[PDB]
Amino acid sequence: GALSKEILEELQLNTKFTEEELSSWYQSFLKECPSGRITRQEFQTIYSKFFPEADPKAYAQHVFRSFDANSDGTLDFKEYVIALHMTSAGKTNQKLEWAFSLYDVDGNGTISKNEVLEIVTAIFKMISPEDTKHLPEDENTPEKRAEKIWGFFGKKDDDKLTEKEFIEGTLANKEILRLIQFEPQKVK
Ligand SMILES: [Ca+2]
Repeated sequence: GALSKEILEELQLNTKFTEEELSSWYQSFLKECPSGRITRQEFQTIYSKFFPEADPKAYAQHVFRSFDANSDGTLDFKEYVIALHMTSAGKTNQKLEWAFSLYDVDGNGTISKNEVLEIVTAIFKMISPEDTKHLPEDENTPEKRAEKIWGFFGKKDDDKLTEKEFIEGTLANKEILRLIQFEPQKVK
């Protein structure tokens, strides 16, 4: 097929390849995935291959789920391309609403204390133990990282974090941005 003028428009406001190039990638994608769909197991394998120093299965599953809040089924080429952009390219502040969808594990519209710990833990496993030693003491375990996040938002244990407030805080408080950071290369 051809990449629809519509998906190209979709992709080019959310990422950066070009129209023709995304078609080129698409034609190759179709050769390898004839149905134009990729399963969660297939998507996980991409992360397994390219993060040999890490244990990225949980992270990849959460990233996959951010495009349905469902684990079964598939992604299409558009979601697959956007997923790779989110994890690996561009600047974080252009990604804040997607970050919210990542952290809202159950997709119920708000973020809970446990959901922060789940995603923080998954991201934490993307970092080698070599790199883990260079992290500051008060931010070197998933529990410390996740509790610092929850405290930066002024939250009690049973509170619910809205998208409005998540965007505000990730924009304003650069310590929050550092702690919620989901691109493995940027978790320094
Ligand atoms: Ca939730």
